[PDB]
Amino acid sequence: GATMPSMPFLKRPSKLDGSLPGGEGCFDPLGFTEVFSLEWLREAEIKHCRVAMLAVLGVIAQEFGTFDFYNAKSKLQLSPDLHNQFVQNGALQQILLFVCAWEFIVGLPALIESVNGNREPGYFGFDPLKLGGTVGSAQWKRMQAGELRNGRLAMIAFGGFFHQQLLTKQGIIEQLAHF
Amino acid sequence: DYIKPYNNDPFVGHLATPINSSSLTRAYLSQLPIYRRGVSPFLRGLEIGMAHGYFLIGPFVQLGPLRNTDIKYLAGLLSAIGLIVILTLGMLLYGAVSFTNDSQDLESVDGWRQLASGFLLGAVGGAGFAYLLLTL
Amino acid sequence: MNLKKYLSTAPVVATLWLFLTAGILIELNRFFPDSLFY
Amino acid sequence: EKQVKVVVDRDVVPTSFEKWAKPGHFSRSLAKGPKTTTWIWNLHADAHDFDSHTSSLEEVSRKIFSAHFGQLAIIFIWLSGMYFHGARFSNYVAWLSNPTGIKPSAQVVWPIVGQQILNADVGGGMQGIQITSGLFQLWRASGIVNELQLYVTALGGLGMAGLMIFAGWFHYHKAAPKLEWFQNVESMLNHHLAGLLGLGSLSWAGHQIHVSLPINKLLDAGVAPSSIPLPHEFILNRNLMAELYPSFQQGLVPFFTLNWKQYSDILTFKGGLSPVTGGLWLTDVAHHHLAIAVLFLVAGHMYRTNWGIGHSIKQILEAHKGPLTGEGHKGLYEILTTSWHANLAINLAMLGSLSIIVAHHMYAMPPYPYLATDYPTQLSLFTHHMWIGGFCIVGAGAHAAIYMVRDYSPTVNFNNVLDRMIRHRDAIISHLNWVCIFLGMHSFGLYIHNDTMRALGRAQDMFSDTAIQLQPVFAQWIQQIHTLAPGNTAVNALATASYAFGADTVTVGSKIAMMPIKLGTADFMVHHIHAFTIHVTTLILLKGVLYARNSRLIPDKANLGFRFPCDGPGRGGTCQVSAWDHVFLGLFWMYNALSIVIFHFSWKMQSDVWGTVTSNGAISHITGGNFAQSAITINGWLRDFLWAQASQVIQSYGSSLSAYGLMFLGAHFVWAFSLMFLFSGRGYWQELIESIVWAHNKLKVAPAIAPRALSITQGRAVGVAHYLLGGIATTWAFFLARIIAVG
Amino acid sequence: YTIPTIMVISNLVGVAVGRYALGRSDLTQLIASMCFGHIIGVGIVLGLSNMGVI
Amino acid sequence: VPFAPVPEAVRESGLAGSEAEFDPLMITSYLPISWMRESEVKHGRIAMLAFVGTLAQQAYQFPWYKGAPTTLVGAHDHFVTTALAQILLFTSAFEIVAGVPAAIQTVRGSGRLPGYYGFDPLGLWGKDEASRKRMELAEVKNGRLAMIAMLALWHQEVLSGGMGVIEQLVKQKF
Ligand code: CLA
Ligand code: CLA
Ligand code: CLA
Ligand code: CLA
Ligand code: CLA
Ligand code: CLA
Ligand code: CLA
Ligand SMILES: CCCCCCCCCCCCCCCC(=O)OC[C@H](COP(=O)(O)OC[C@@H](O)CO)OC(=O)CCCCCCCCCCCCCCC
Ligand SMILES: CC1=C(/C=C/C(C)=C\C=C\C(C)=C\C=C\C=C(C)\C=C/C=C(C)/C=C/C2=C(C)CCCC2(C)C)C(C)(C)CCC1
Ligand SMILES: CC(C)[C@H](C)/C=C/[C@H](C)[C@H]1CC[C@@H]2C3=CC=C4C[C@@H](O)CC[C@]4(C)[C@@H]3CC[C@@]21C
Repeated sequence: GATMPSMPFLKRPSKLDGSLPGGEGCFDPLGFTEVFSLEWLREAEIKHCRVAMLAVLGVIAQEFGTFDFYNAKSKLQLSPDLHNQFVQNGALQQILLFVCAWEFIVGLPALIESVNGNREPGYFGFDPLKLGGTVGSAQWKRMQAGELRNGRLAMIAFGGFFHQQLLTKQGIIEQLAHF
Repeated sequence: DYIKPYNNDPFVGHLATPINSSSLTRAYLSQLPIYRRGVSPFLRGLEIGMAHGYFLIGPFVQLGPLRNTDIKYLAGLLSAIGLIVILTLGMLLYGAVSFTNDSQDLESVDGWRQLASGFLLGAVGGAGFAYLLLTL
Repeated sequence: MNLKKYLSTAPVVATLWLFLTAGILIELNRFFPDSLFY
Repeated sequence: EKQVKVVVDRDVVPTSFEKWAKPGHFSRSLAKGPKTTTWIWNLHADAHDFDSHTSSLEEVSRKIFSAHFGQLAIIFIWLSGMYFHGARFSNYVAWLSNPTGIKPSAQVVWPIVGQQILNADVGGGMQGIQITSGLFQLWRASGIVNELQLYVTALGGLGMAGLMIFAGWFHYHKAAPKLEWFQNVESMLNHHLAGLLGLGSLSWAGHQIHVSLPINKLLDAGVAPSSIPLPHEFILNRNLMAELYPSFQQGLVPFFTLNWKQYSDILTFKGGLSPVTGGLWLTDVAHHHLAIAVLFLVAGHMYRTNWGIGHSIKQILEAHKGPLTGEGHKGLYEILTTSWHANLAINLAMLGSLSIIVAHHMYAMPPYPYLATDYPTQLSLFTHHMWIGGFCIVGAGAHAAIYMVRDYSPTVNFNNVLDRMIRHRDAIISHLNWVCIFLGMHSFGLYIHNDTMRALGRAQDMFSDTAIQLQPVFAQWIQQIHTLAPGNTAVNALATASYAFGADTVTVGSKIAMMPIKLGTADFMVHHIHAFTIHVTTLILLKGVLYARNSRLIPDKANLGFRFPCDGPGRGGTCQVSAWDHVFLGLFWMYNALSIVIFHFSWKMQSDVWGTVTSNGAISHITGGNFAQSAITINGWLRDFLWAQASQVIQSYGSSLSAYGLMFLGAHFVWAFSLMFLFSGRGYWQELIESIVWAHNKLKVAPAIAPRALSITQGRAVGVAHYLLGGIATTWAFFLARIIAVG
Repeated sequence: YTIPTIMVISNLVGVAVGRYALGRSDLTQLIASMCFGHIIGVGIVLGLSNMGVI
Repeated sequence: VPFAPVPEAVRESGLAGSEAEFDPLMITSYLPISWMRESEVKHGRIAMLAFVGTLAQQAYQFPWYKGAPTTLVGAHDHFVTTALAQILLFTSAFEIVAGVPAAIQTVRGSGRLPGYYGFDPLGLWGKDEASRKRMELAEVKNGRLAMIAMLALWHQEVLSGGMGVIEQLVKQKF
């Protein structure tokens, strides 16, 4: 049966979105692009993907080494005590200072440009190593889709990391090794 | 449907409502000392005064400053008589300026003078009668 | 979509300028309290 | 039969900032450039007047649905702010531990210019400004025990505000309903009666039964707030609810078997105030909400909507017709479906009356726990709702006049109640004016007479208990009937609805909660003063609404508009002849009436209800029985109330209440500044502005926007605004300082 | 079984009054009449119970 | 006229789902047929799952949850805290994402067959249109027998003092 147009859901009428890098799923069951700008949502999703990938790898990497010059009295990286102590010692305060500097001085102009229809969402032109190749061609759209999928997985895994640590009071590696 | 123009002619600044105009209302408004047919101005004034002073004495005797003394009734009667004199003065002034010389039909100087005299006499007599009733 | 022009209107510019002036005055008053006779 | 269907227009208005850079775009005249300073004022004066912008009812309806959403979002933001202040900067937990000893406070002033003194020693560790909004009592009645719940509620409020923001924008730029929508008054009424109010009260009753009842029962049993089980535990573990209320053992079976009497543990009708906290029994409140929910739900199925069953408001209106009213209520349905001003007038009058009733019922029957013992909160809430109610009533009159001047139609209003009233408006206003004169004489004259007697040493000739007595026999009789109602007319009621009618007194924390409010000669005179002032203010508003279209002085006031300065210095003078000016005068009279009403409540409460109780039952009020013989004279009202009670607001300097004292002075200034705009005219200010403009011209510093004086109508508006602001602020600071310093 | 009997009688009375007032026999009239009958039966049963009859 | 003699033609005879026209109350005349059909197929699927779960849990329990009542009421009360709570969370999530909008669109004019999702992994729907129609009619026919069955099972358990379906079928009947 179904309607005239289809969606990967196989029971939905295709929305405005068509075939975007990593957007072949057209996963918009609840109307979010019909009222909000697509560029705004895409920029937000890519920003979330990047910050979440760094967070997932950071949580796993922090459980092995703490540099030895940071107190780190708590071995739980996603615990409020560790967040508060690192904020008090100034480490997270400095991360906040520079991350806010980037967002206001560069992030805001970047989002305004992408909202006007000039800059592709989440495109900062950062390709030190020619890994993605030419923009808008082979090795780029596929790599962009890979980035989106890895970021979504990292976002879901960060939520899992936080909830598991807060419920078991055990680290990710510690919990993986025991129960 | 009961509310109609007073004279059945619209554009008039009045309405013929139930208590405004009715069989009972028209009968009651009529026949009073005033508006009654075949009554001389002096008779109308006498009736009005004897009916006014009677109830005018009440307030002064009951709530006058000397209501607790043994002369409460006398003091109230005197106060009522004074108020009656002032009212008669007002009536006479109104007749002196509002009306002119013409036939005595209650709308002339002589007619209103007779009405004022009757009102004064009636009011004094009514106040005296009420005082007598209170004393007895 | 000329947001800059709206932000440049009299009420917006006036509120921003007065907010900055009040902030400067308050900040000076907590860093240098009870200032009198210069 | 009409289909109650939803039809909307998509992308009717584009979302862009282009119109933000063009002030006055909504008006044809304001979009041509200012050319003078009067344009700045006109821009704000006609900003929310959607009826003046366009002549289409559909556009106005959409501009109202939206902006209603915006105001709802603003209210949700304010509520979120109150909850966040309670969670972050308030001593709510400490207050819960010791509700009688700790003073509520949720504001912390920053230390910058010596203002840190305002942080009163309210107790509970933190020091701040004592709040008299009753937020603490309300939260306690709702079952809040920890600040985490307050934080979650604040976050939920912020989310609801965001939703009300999105809804407002979506219903104006993405899906705007057509005029057919908004004209379905039957459906709107059915939903608001069964869904907004019926289901709302039902849900609140459920929350009280599952959260408020058990938590408050444990709190009143000496259990610490931290040791009380969480609200969700009472729902998951039914054993706890059964232990606290055996009725839960039977479950919902009794409800479905009509054995409602088995719910006597949770659905009680005790009738009185709780002797532990001084407020109404939460069980009686839950049962009350359940009954009001069931009654509203049943009432919500009266009108006909998309089905054969129901009623038609138009048919009911046209059916009501009598000999004294030719066409009865014919044409009123079309009036309330084609003019938002008429609906706004009716709704504003009812909402204001509801607020006034709320104030009376809230002070007499304290609903929240520990609310009666917190006299500052009681005074502030009664006075606050009294003022908001009066303002909404004056607004109701103003909008009635607006509809009469702009949306009135002779064909629609033909031989109906409205037309028949406009026909005899002279009888209405002259008879009402006569009533006002009689009331003023027999109300204020009694006070003046008492002043004259007391000054002459003739106390035996006064209108007091010792001298001539004027006892409210009717009101006293109703009080006695209420006192005896719990046993002869309320068989299932275990106590009188309010202890203010009689019964016995209630004391909580060595403080009087509610005791019989005996009425005497002073109350007789003050109540008549209240009636006199209400009559004069309603006379002013009714006169302005009845003559809004025309009068014997100005035969075409409607063509001149609803808000116009005057017709000129002709016919002897036609100043303040428009209906808007009648609203302007009604504002002062409403302020006078409301000020006297709040004055009576404050003094009577502090002299016969609020006070302390010493062991063995001895009662000592703040002002021991002085209202009985001091409220019967203007001198007493100035000496024992305005002078004696002001000592707290004038001596507040050097303490945490100093702010109030400052506000007490500032308000005065404002109230005195209003006189400037009320006893002056714009001709003089225009000439002064001419001289100042010449001075500017002499220095080549003149502005392009020609400086102009405030319009005549704008001047009147500014004067009344400043007058009301100053007066209400002065009485606000006086009330708050007096009630906080003592009691 | 007094309560079920009274409720059934109330439902029938509601059905009759509904058919008369609305003047039609349909699902809408049926449900409306049942609602009225229930609002009348619940009240009659609770009133009689409060009086001790049932 | 319809399968039921006393009621009049109940309409909904030219649509799809069942040759028999059993709608005596004509509820479809006052409600969207697609919405009602969507609710019907959902009820059938939920009831069939519950019937199999009832006949399975009462016969064998997983190593986890070793000690837990088997009765529907007892099992619900004992698992309403952690197991059923999680089941409700995920089922509600599925309804919130794919459930509510599906019915909304179907009612708003979408041509979606009520109860249609792309969940046909083994391709058992059939190739021929007649086979597909018979298969849908079978799914709904098998349903409405599981709804009544679940109601009957619950009533029997309540009136049997918490007795299993097979246990009650082997011990007593009343
Ligand atoms: C909109 C307002 C509102 C809301 C949202 C709720 C919501 C809720 N109420 Mg509630 N309630 C309300 C108002 C509200 N109530 C009002 C106005 C009253 C009357 C004052 C009640 C009185 C009430 C009681 C007494 C109970 C609830 C309970 C509940 C919870 C479960 C209800 C349930 O399905 O159990 C269903 C319970 C039944 C007994 C079903 C009846 C038919 C069964 C199937 C009988 C067949 C026999 C079978 C073997 C079961 C034996 C049960 C027996 C031992 C009791 C639920 C969260 C229950 C709860 O969870 O307590 C915390 C509870 O016991 N409510
Ligand atoms: C307007 C309020 C008011 C009222 C109700 C009173 C009332 C009173 N004053 Mg007072 N007074 C007032 C204002 C008032 N005063 C003010 C403002 C001052 C200061 C200037 C004074 C100064 C003053 C003094 C110095 C004294 C009083 C005194 C008195 C008492 C006797 C006065 C008297 O004899 O009058 C006479 C009254 C009348 C002649 C007639 C009254 C009108 C009638 C009853 C109305 C009937 C209408 C009727 C129902 C219509 C329908 C009827 C129709 C259909 C048939 C009395 C109880 C005296 C006293 O000793 O106090 C006890 C006294 O010495 N007063
Ligand atoms: C508008 C005029 C104004 C000016 C000229 C200043 C100037 C200054 N502020 Mg200040 N501030 C202001 C307004 C202002 N502030 C307002 C409106 C607030 C909120 C009430 C604050 C709150 C604030 C805090 C908490 C602190 C300062 C501090 C300082 C000094 C730090 C050095 C610096 O150069 O930073 C320049 C700073 C600015 C030009 C103002 C930026 C304010 C941003 C928004 C940060 C505040 C974040 C706030 C806590 C949370 C969100 C606020 C929201 C508006 C986004 C400084 C000279 C720091 C200090 O005390 O020095 C030892 C410090 O701790 N300010
Ligand atoms: C049972 C259904 C229902 C409910 C609960 C409401 C509730 C409300 N309506 Mg509404 N209305 C309804 C049906 C309903 N309406 C229908 C069918 C019509 C067409 C005939 C209207 C037409 C209508 C108009 C024209 C207006 C309202 C307004 C309002 C608000 C009044 C302001 C207030 O008292 O603050 C109380 C606020 C709250 C208690 C917060 C609750 C808010 C939540 C979201 C409940 C509302 C649900 C909503 C009606 C439907 C959800 C739609 C869905 C697609 C998301 C209030 C929230 C006025 C308004 O404020 O405009 C926004 C107004 O102008 N209604
Ligand atoms: C739900 C309540 C409600 C609503 C929806 C409306 C809606 C409306 N009113 Mg109405 N009104 C109301 C209540 C309401 N009113 C009340 C309670 C009163 C009595 C005070 C009035 C008296 C009134 C009058 C006399 C008039 C209106 C007018 C109007 C229309 C245009 C408003 C406008 O554009 O002016 C713009 C609004 C402003 C410029 C804001 C003025 C600010 C004042 C002084 C309030 C200050 C409050 C604040 C607490 C002060 C302290 C803070 C300070 C230190 C900064 C509009 C449709 C006008 C109209 O119909 O057009 C011809 C009209 O003349 N209203
Ligand atoms: C409290 C009562 C009051 C006050 C304060 C004033 C004040 C003033 N009158 Mg005046 N007047 C009054 C009553 C009052 N009048 C009455 C009852 C009448 C009889 C109708 C008059 C008739 C009258 C006339 C005919 C004239 C004046 C003039 C003036 C001004 C004289 C010049 C001056 O001193 O400027 C100094 C300014 C002040 C004293 C005001 C204080 C400064 C304010 C508070 C600061 C700004 C606001 C501040 C930021 C706070 C608000 C913030 C906002 C967010 C709410 C002055 C502003 C004359 C004039 O125009 O002068 C050129 C003029 O000719 N008045
Ligand atoms: C025909 C059989 C029958 C019998 C024998 C009873 C018997 C009884 N009913 Mg009952 N009732 C019945 C049918 C019956 N009812 C039906 C069919 C309905 C549905 C319409 C109701 C609905 C009903 C209600 C709602 C109530 C009763 C109540 C009662 C009991 C006391 C009533 C009384 O006499 O006090 C006499 C009371 C007065 C003389 C005071 C009159 C009401 C005051 C003045 C309030 C006025 C309200 C306001 C002005 C109007 C409504 C405004 C609107 C906004 C709501 C009593 C034992 C009461 C109860 O709950 O028992 C405890 C009660 O509240 N019944
Ligand atoms: C006389 C018994 C009532 C006691 C008095 C207090 C009643 C409260 C209701 C207020 C209106 C007065 C009732 C008569 C009014 C009344 O109900 O009359 C009856 C009549 C209504 O009957 P109809 O045949 O018109 O009915 C058809 C329509 O009502 C359709 O619903 O109303 C009028 O047409 C005249 C309206 C006011 C007439 C002018 C009177 C104004 C005086 C106001 C002061 C009242 C006394 C103050 C208290 C002492
Ligand atoms: C409002 C009201 C009313 C009223 C009534 C009335 C008021 C009645 C009556 C009455 C009156 C008010 C009366 C009076 C009187 C008087 C008299 C009866 C007398 C007499 C006689 C004599 C003895 C005389 C003498 C003389 C002399 C001595 C000389 C000179 C001359 C003369 C002749 C004067 C009613 C109930 C209706 C209704 C309700 C209320
Ligand atoms: C905020 C989310 C949670 C909700 C579900 C959003 C729903 C949006 C507004 C969309 C989704 C489907 C509806 C949708 C269907 C089709 C569109 C086309 C597009 O011109 C926008 C409107 C419009 C006509 C509407 C707007 C209203 C809906 C309901």
